[PDB]
Amino acid sequence: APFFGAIGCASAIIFTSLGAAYGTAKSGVGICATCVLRPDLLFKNIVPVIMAGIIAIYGLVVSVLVCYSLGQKQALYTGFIQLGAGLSVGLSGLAAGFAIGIVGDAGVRGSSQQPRLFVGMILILIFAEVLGLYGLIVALLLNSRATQDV
Amino acid sequence: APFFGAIGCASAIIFTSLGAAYGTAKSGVGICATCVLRPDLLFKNIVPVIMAGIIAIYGLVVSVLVCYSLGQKQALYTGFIQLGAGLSVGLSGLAAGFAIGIVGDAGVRGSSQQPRLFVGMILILIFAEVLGLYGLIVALLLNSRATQDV
Amino acid sequence: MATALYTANDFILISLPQNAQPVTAPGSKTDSWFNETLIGGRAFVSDFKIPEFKIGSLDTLIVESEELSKVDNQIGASIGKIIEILQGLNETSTNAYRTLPINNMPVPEYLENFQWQTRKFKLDKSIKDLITLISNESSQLDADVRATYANYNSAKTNLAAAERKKTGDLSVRSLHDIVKPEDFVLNSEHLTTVLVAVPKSLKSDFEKSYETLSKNVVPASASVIAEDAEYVLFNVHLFKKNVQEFTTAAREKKFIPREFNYSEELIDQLKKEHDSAASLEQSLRVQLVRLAKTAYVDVFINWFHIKALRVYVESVLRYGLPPHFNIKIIAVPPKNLSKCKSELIDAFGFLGGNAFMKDKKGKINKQDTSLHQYASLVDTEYEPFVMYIINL
Repeated sequence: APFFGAIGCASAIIFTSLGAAYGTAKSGVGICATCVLRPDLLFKNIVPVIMAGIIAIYGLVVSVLVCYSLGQKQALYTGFIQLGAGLSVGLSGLAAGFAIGIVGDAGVRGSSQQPRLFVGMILILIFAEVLGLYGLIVALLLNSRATQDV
Repeated sequence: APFFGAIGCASAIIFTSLGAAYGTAKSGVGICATCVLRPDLLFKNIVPVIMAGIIAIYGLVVSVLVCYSLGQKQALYTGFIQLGAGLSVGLSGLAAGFAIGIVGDAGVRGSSQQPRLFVGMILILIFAEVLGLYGLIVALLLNSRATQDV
Repeated sequence: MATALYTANDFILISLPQNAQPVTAPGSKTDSWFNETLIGGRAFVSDFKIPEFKIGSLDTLIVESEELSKVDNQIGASIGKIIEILQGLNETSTNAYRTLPINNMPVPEYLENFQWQTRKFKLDKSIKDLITLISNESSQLDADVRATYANYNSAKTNLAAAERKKTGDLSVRSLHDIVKPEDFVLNSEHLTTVLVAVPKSLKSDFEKSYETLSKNVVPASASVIAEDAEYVLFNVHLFKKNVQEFTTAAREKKFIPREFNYSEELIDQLKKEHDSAASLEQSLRVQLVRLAKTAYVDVFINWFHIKALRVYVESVLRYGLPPHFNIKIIAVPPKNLSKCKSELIDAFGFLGGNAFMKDKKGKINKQDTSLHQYASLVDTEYEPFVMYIINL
């Protein structure tokens, strides 16, 4: 099947955009709910939505990098590693955004009462990008290990 | 090309129209519910629907661009990148609209008593179009890599 | 913005000595810094300084400052209650009574000419007697308008039940709206009057079966009395002994019976109470309006004199030497109190000290939070110099 490798290029940005959208919605819900109780730390509590929304750049850059090397026809060899790397990057970005949404909402609600928990919520929230970075690195290595395009 | 080549054109506008409709309904519900207590946030509530309409306009432009490159016959490789880019743009627009509507309703509901989170809700709403821009760029590259059908 | 009142003219009262300098513009006087250093140049400066009022020792000033702050809070609550009653009376707009002229003079021209002038206070009298008499006169003037508003509300509540009982719906109706003798009994020894409410569908069945439903009943008594849009109200004349059997038999027919008896004094008193309730509500409304305005003017003058005394007491207690300080009232427009409070706090905050100032600008007046209160009576924050906010 020629041109079958587009599902791996679209699924990474789709899963990363859905996980970043769900994480930005879950962080914005807890930020908007926690902003009524204490509006002094609104700028400190707004970091989890912007940090969760940056997870889509890995799948978008991976889909743009895979789209930049794709022509009009492809063999069956690229359409097995491409869908696996794109599905792994999409699942890693969706899981990282899904954990970053509840971690951002619980970190904003816990950081709303006490201001000392912002360093712990930022430290625990900063570790969620390791799955998307590892999936983007595995998708970059699997995409770089492909050939026979055309 | 066997079949199912026209689904990628409506798959983007379906999810983008559903996401923009749910975000516009969720923004208008909190705007109409918050307009009774305070009439100051009435004009500020139009930014979520007006900013939400650009995601449906981008999916409509991508659906028109994918519809103009279809004709009456599909290529062998067009029916995978077309449905992948359409499903990615539709899921990105639906996730952006669904993530934008709850944050707009929560921000509009919380900003009724004392407007302090309006810059935060406008900041998150201004930065929530990155998923639609990334999905529109990935759909533009995938649509650009699938031309010359036949 | 919902951190202050944006439907009236706001004023900021500041007091400083003759040796202070601003921190926002060096090499300038406080008089030129008040008008020229203001945000946007729209701040109107007025004269508000006052002379000494026979202030005693420093130990009595701390006890007098709490009574002046409590009297200023009570006069501010009474002025807001009188203005809230006048705005709630439906006689003025939301901006009236807070930006309009008082005694034919405007608020900036009257505030600029406020040189400690009163008709019951002098410069040689004590501040405790005028501070107590101003709070007593403001409390009595607020209590008179509150009692007049309560009497007008009770007169309107009685006039609503009298107007609803006079005519309209058949759920609560009394036969007192007709003085004709054909609808009741006149010069009878055993006959009574009873009203029966029937629907529009069973109106012919209630009139056809009303004579045969209860024995010993007057025929042809059923006529058209009153009905709004859903029922017909008819009158029934019969004996007093068969009234319970006619009402119990009429209740089984799906009809709505109304208990009543023949009496002209009940309709005369029912018409007299509704006849007098409108005049009592009108006289209580007019006297409540005139007493509300006349108490509101003296409440505003007593609140201005209490704020002028508290500003001189806080300025004299805070600065010390010299005894005469330059105090003025700055008229700021709405939505610009945060820039004037931040510029005046950053400019005059270094006069009180280096540890009393704070970097918090604005206030929070939300329903789920009462923090960031700009004042010297809370533990969340304090003011770095002599400055008070007035929200009319």
